[PDB]
Amino acid sequence: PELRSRALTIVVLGASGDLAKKKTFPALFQLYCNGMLPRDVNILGYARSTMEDVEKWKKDTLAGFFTRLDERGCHVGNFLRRISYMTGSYDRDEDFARLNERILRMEEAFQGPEKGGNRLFYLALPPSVFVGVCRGLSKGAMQKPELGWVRLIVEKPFGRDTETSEQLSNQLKPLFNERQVFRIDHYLGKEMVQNIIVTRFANRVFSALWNSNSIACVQITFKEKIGTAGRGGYFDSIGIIRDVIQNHLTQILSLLTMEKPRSLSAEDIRDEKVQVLRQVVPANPAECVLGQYTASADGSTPGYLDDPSVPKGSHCPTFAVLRLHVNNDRWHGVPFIIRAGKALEERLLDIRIQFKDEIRPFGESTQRNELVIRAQPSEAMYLKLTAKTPGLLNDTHQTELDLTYERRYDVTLPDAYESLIHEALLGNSTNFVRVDELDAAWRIYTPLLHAIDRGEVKVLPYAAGSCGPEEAQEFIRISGYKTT
Amino acid sequence: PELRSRALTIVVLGASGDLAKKKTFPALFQLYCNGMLPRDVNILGYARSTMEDVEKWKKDTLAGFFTRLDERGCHVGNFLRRISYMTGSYDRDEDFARLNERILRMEEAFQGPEKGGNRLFYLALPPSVFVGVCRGLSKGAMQKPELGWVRLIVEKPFGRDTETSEQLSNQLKPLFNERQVFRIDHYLGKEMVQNIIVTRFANRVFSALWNSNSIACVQITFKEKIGTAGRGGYFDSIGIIRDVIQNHLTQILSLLTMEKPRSLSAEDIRDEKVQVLRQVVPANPAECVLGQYTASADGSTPGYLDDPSVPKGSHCPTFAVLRLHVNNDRWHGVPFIIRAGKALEERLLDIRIQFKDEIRPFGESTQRNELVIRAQPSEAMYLKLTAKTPGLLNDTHQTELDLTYERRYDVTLPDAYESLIHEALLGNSTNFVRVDELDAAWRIYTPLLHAIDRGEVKVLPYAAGSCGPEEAQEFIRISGYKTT
Amino acid sequence: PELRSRALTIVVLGASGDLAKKKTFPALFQLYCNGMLPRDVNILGYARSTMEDVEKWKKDTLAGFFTRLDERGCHVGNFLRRISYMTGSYDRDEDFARLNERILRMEEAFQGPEKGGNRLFYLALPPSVFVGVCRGLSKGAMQKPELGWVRLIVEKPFGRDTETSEQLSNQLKPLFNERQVFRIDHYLGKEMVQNIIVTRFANRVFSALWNSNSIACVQITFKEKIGTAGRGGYFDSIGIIRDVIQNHLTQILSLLTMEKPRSLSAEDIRDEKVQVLRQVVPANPAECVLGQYTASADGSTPGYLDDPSVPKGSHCPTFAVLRLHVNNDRWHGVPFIIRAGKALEERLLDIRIQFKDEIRPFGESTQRNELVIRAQPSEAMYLKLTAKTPGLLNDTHQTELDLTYERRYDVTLPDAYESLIHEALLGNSTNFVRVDELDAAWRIYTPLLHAIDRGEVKVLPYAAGSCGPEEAQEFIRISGYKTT
Amino acid sequence: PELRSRALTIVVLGASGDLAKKKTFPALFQLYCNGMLPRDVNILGYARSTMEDVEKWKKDTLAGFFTRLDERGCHVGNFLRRISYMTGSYDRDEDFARLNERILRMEEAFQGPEKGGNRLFYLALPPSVFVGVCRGLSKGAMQKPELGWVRLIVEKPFGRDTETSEQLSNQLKPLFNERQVFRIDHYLGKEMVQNIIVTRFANRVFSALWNSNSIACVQITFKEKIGTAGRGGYFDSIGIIRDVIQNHLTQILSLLTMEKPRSLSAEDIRDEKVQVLRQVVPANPAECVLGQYTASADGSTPGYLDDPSVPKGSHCPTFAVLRLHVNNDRWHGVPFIIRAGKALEERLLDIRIQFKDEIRPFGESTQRNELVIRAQPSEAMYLKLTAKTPGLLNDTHQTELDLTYERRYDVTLPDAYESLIHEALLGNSTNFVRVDELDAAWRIYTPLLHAIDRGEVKVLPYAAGSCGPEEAQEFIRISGYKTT
Ligand SMILES: NC(=O)C1=CN([C@@H]2O[C@H](COP(=O)(O)OP(=O)(O)OC[C@H]3O[C@@H](n4cnc5c(N)ncnc54)[C@H](OP(=O)(O)O)[C@@H]3O)[C@@H](O)[C@H]2O)C=CC1
Ligand SMILES: NC(=O)C1=CN([C@@H]2O[C@H](COP(=O)(O)OP(=O)(O)OC[C@H]3O[C@@H](n4cnc5c(N)ncnc54)[C@H](OP(=O)(O)O)[C@@H]3O)[C@@H](O)[C@H]2O)C=CC1
Ligand SMILES: O=P(O)(O)OC[C@H]1O[C@@H](O)[C@H](O)[C@@H](O)[C@@H]1O
Repeated sequence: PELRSRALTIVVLGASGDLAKKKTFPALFQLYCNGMLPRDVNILGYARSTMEDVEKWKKDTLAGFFTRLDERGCHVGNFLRRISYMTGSYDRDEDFARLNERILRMEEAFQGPEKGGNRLFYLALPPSVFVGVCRGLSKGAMQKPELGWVRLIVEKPFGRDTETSEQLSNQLKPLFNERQVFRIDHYLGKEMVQNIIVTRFANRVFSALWNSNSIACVQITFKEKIGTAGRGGYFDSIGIIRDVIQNHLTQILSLLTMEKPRSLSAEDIRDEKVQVLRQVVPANPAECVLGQYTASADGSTPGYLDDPSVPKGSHCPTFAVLRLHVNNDRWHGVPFIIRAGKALEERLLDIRIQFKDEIRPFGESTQRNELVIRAQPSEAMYLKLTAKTPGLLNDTHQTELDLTYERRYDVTLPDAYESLIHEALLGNSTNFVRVDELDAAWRIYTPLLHAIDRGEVKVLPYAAGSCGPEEAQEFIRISGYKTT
Repeated sequence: PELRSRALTIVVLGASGDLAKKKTFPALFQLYCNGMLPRDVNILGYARSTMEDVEKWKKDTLAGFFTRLDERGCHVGNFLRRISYMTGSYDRDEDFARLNERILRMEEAFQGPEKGGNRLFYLALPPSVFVGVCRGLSKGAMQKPELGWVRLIVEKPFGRDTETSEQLSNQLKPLFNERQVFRIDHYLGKEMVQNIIVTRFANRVFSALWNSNSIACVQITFKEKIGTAGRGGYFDSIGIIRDVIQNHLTQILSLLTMEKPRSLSAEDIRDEKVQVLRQVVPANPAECVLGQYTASADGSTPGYLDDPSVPKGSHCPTFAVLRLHVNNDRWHGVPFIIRAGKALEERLLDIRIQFKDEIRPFGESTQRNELVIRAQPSEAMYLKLTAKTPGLLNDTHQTELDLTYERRYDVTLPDAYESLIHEALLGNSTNFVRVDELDAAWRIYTPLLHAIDRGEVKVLPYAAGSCGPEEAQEFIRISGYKTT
Repeated sequence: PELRSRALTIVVLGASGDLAKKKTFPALFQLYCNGMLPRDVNILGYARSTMEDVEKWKKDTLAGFFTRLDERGCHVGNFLRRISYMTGSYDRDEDFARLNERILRMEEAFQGPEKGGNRLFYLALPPSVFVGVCRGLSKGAMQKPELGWVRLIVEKPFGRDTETSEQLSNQLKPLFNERQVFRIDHYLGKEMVQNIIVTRFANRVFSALWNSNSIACVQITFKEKIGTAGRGGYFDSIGIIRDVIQNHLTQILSLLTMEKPRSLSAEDIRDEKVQVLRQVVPANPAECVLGQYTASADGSTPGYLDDPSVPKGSHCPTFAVLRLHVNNDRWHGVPFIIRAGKALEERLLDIRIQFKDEIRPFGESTQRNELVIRAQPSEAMYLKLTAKTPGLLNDTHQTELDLTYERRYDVTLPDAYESLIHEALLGNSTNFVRVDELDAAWRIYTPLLHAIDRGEVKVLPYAAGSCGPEEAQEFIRISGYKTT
Repeated sequence: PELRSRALTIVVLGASGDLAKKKTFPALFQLYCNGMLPRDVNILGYARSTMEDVEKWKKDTLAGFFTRLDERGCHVGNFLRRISYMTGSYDRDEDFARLNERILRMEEAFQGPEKGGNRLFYLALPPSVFVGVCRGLSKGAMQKPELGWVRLIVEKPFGRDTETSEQLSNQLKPLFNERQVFRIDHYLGKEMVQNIIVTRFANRVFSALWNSNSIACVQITFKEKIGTAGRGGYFDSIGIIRDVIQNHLTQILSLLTMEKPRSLSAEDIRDEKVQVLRQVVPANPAECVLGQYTASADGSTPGYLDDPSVPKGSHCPTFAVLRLHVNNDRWHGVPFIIRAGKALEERLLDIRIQFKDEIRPFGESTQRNELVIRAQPSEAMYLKLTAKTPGLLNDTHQTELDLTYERRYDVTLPDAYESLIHEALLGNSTNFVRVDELDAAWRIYTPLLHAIDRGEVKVLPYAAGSCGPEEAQEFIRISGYKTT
């Protein structure tokens, strides 16, 4: 587009970090290979670490995390030629002046028709340095609006409750416009999450069914086999609710429950997401079951409390089932089950829309229909229903109408961060967390979170690799999800 | 269960015929192999032809049409041991007395506890001899009710209009109870047709959608590659409407449109089928397109009028598209497109429930959802809907949630006549055409049929192997089915 | 019609009784005056009492209960000329032979073209003599079918539970066809009860709303100021459930809950009433509140237990609130509140269809819509809804769209028995309790009734003239009816 | 509440005019009497006319148009004491400086706690002087924001098509904020129009019915007995579409069709009105019938073309029926009939929501339900439905559930301008035409209007006092409104 006619500089701050090498640079590599970045793009790493050999770091460390190298015919050296590194602090104005000048040098070397350059700052940094970096960038590394735009990609956590998150947003207010800020929730870059809006509002079949008349229960599920060992106890102060429920699953919740937007423009969609989240009744201790994993039966995985970085009397939940209510006319009386756990029997992210029983004329010879959207693994959408048992026997059984992407489509689906970085470069804010959207999410869970920190909510043990605490399943059953 | 405790005699009248060897005996073979008939069942062929060698006829002719011989270790000789043949006329009382005595011999040889025997008479005969055979059987070959039941399986045609069919039913009235008569419409034995009732009324998902609020158009389609050559001009006096639309597709129509029945008992289901058929507005010349096939482009297939058994100025349609209206609150304003043709590009039987457009917010970037039930070939049910194009491109495309039986299920689906004969033996009348059900069907088409015979409806040519006359597609389009 | 061309004899058995003079003869008088009976009709009273002066009894006693004498110009003497009286027993065949002969004499005196005569037997008798009278009539007072019809009007009670009622029906089976029996439930002759079917199924507005998607709760209410004093303790063995709930309010229940009938013919309507009643979950002790009235506060009305004809430890309920569930897809989750009491603050029969809350955007500034059908007093139908407060204040209030019959229509509505007798003469069984309809009703309440007789259900006191026991209101509230 | 704590000055520009004396001052009088204005309010008339005696003008002319004088004991002299008059031009800055100073004098004389004063400018002036007056006020008669607000009440016409109206809005843009501008459409002050939003969204009964599943046709009707004589030909350049359809009836249209708003705040409501108007398909010549009134049959009223101020070959329509389509999922396929005419048989403003037929089981013995909202005369809301004919006859008839305000409520409903002026003083913009709302309305009708001016749409004659041209009724019938 017009992205090609003007210089483009992508600055990865914290380029020496975990996210940078595992997600950011690999996503940028894929975007380069698909012709989604300009050939003459400049990617500038920025961090406090001194690089003795930049070429070696790029070839050995960075390139080690690139995927799909062999299948498609894209040269790695050409992409690495676009990457520079630079050393500097995250607080001193002298270093942000140096950063600006390095960008200027790259912008002047741009050979295209138009002058100046567009600047994308990716903040792959810890929350402790966030505000200082935003102040330095705002003060001394902004392009003037006439010569190009500035966009900020920022990562979670965004505070740890309503109050802390609001303070953080207020510090950003005078530094950047909300247009310029792109808050990542990387689940919004996943294929099947991106398809929710199309599934709901492009299809009469689902439009007509998507309310309390037909829907009995909605379940949103997150499972991982991995534990929280080797983090350095970073998880202990966060917990499973702050880590995935407050952001990833609430984002999914909002997409599943919002009204039809006025258009497909970014703000019309985000307006509806905020609108519905403000109608969610805040979670409370009585309508949740918490869990903290213990050592596995086979002995391989040690317990949460055996991690040397966690205090011995920690309430930190690694597992949680919540029952939420959305108080409006579309959703009244429909229980929303949100569950998320680490150290479980499988890796899973799925959405289950369980419809009401058709009581007659089949009674107990049928069961509830269910729309299942599985985002990972093996992404698929399928509709569970009752049919006649094939053949001469005249009986019933449950079956599916299936769409499994790896069988139907001959394409490799990109990592979430490829979609999102691309959309940030296009200037589309649809799949990024707006300031008021973030506030609405924290208000749902903050009362519960504060209760948990005071030690008022019981946390149940479960062996790593198990399905979680037994009373989680009983809680789900009485909540209205008929498991079958 | 009680079928085993009393003798069972299945008499195939017209056993020397086309239907007998191709459908009847092969179906009985499959039922024997699946343990669905008693091991000591007696199958008695009856016709005017003299059999010089019964064993050879059975081994060479009959066994030639048996399928799945290698798949199971079911012995063919054991089944053929149960078959006898007998010569006799279709009108003389002396021969029906002989038939009775032959049955009596078989019944006496039954070794089980109870006395007498149940008798199933399969009338695989032309319509010319039908009433005479019914009179002979009624008069001189009935079991007394105390010693067993008598059931009559009878084949179409059942008259050629409302009047002729009513006369025929009135002749049967004093001979047999309606409970004893099992009128075949063999499409009701096909897997996907049997599944219609379960699909509609066991599933909230389809229950909620099954009315004029969500449905824009319903299309029922019958196609065959075969022509009507070599029949001896039997088709000329019948036509495509009488041959498949009045029976097969109207049966499907009734299942797709009926209200939810009071229970799953046979008469509760048949009541609903009759109820809805009486609400169908009779077809008329203005809302139909007729066709008669001509010679194929490649030259292999000759035209309908080249068959030496058809008169030269025949109006007989080999192709027809009808638009019907069902006048009730569920279906008001929903056009029903019934189409059926021979000498077309493919063999097909499918049902398409085309839903309304979701107008916003996708507009022309989505299209109508469609539930497709394909009964043959390669039986399947799938739901066409719009989804995001997989990958980085953020676009839409039409896809499916699919259930293809040959991929999902590892079972060979039976021929229609296996299911039906089995259900006749069980005494379940659900999938058999009731006397009033038949009358309701004739009333829909009779006014049109009489108009066609008077030469008042234009019949358009189309080359064999083509898709039919061009104005059939235009008629379908303006009728409200959006083809895409 | 053809009612005029053949003799008509209406025999009122138990003509000396309470029902006869208060309801039967007065209804017949009104029918005569409106030209609904033939001028030459014969009305024959039959009972054991000897009449010293028949003319005086007619002029003084019977005519005393006739209404609307002055407003319309109908002569009383002309009607009384059509009435005869006759003495006889209810068991002796000699007396039913005499009855037959008296009818024959009246039939021969008919001067019209056709011979014979139609006979309507009204059994205004106690249950103790019922079967004996039916046997005598069947044996010795039937018209032959060729010379006219015979119809039996019979009154409740029809047994006192499922078993007793079934025995009674089995005794009637060989005596009369179900076509000939017309079981009275006189609430089906009331204007607003007759209008239920039209209200529901002639109007799209109510058709679309009449299910669990829009309806939150349905309440059916019966109140009387009168007590049960002076009955001679007849009520004590019956109770409020048997007296009005099992029949009157269950009839109303069936009309409010049935599916749309296949046509407006009598059996199509009655089929639907039976169908839905068989889907009602039987009442149980936990979901009811019983009451028995005590002396009024002002002292005028004595308590139920002060009636000298009731035993001192009677459990007999004069008040009852029931919560019923109809288990089907139209009604799942919708509580049905049936309440009925004597010795209450007012006389009332009304039906309240309370719809769900529209939650947004008015919240607590609106309240549940409610359709109210009031059958008595001052029969009316009105729809309670929220509107803007009239004038400059921009607020909300609850108001009504009203149809009060005495204001809108300038007509006097007939007593229930005028409609019903007229419909019995026309041969329309729509508003008469069918044998299977009756059985379905008893099955709903019998388990509860037997529990009450064993003394297992608590009966609460309430002062006559009060609104009933306090915990009845609390039971109603938690059941889901929001009173406002 | 805070309106009392600061000075209030209401300036009526064009106070010598028709609107001022007939609507503006009388409305202000009513607001004074109901305690809705502060007792120490200042009302300042402003116009070019010189007033020889201000007290006489107030007492004789102005007070002549006040109503409800006797009904309350509200003193007229007290209100007139609050009115001043002042002479000045509409273009000279010297006069707007004088105006400012006169306001300042009144503000200083305010005795309450706070300083400054709020200023409401009512522009009761012709469109020719509009922009000049807005410029003068903006330049030299604004209160500074710290000392009070400024609000502008402005009257139609707002241009004569999309282009002219857009230019006008662009001239206002730099002079006033959209928050300060209150564009009058006085139909939004009428009781029954104000109640539309409450009727639709506070009631489950109407919420559930308000879409194409239940609604067959919506008709909005405007009729007047008065003609356009004596106006000086002012109407000729405007026509009925610009005069009432583009504004009054389109406002009603938007309220009847909008989605449920996110809240009851002004901008949430106005957003929905704009949203739906942008989905209305523009009117076109084929889907309209135009009329121009001729002399009445009785001779009293002369024709439109006999008015000496109209050119002889005028196409100006005094009557118009339009069929509009709203292209979204709520309204697809539902025809909207807008009709408006002068010189007709009656004065009427009503809204008719005609529902679909309930086809079974009553067929032609029922008819379409209809919700009727009548704003004038004799304001009422009623629901037309089918019921059993009262009494012994068992037939059907159409009746109503009625709410007639003059019978139900003992209150005199205010003129439209009382509500609106009051809401402007409160700062509630809900019932005022927003800039984008206005643009959306012009886009609906502009293509049609330009066609009419070019002389491409036929204009039919009709006698004054008649019901309009005959082919208007035929157009309505084929459009889908069943008149009965
Ligand atoms: N073939 C098929 O797949 C279908 C068949 N049907 C129906 O099933 C029935 C049987 O069909 P099909 O088997 O094709 O019929 P056929 O023409 O093969 O006749 C069946 C048998 O009946 C006897 N028969 C034939 N013509 C006469 C006659 N004029 N008078 C007396 N007997 C005669 C013959 O036996 P014999 O001379 O030895 O007595 C013959 O073997 C028919 O009613 C047909 O309409 C319906 C749909 C499809
Ligand atoms: N009358 C009604 O009910 C309705 C009115 N309206 C709108 O309200 C506004 C006022 O209407 P209305 O009161 O009938 O208007 P008028 O024609 O009565 O004019 C209003 C006042 O403005 C001044 N004026 C009139 N003509 C001119 C001119 N050519 N140049 C400068 N000043 C002039 C006069 O005062 P002076 O000469 O003393 O300065 C006059 O008293 C208009 O915009 C109209 O479209 C809309 C719908 C209905
Ligand atoms: O679709 P199927 O089961 O092969 O049956 C098709 C045949 O069905 C028969 O009933 C018709 O008479 C034939 O004309 C038709 O070809």
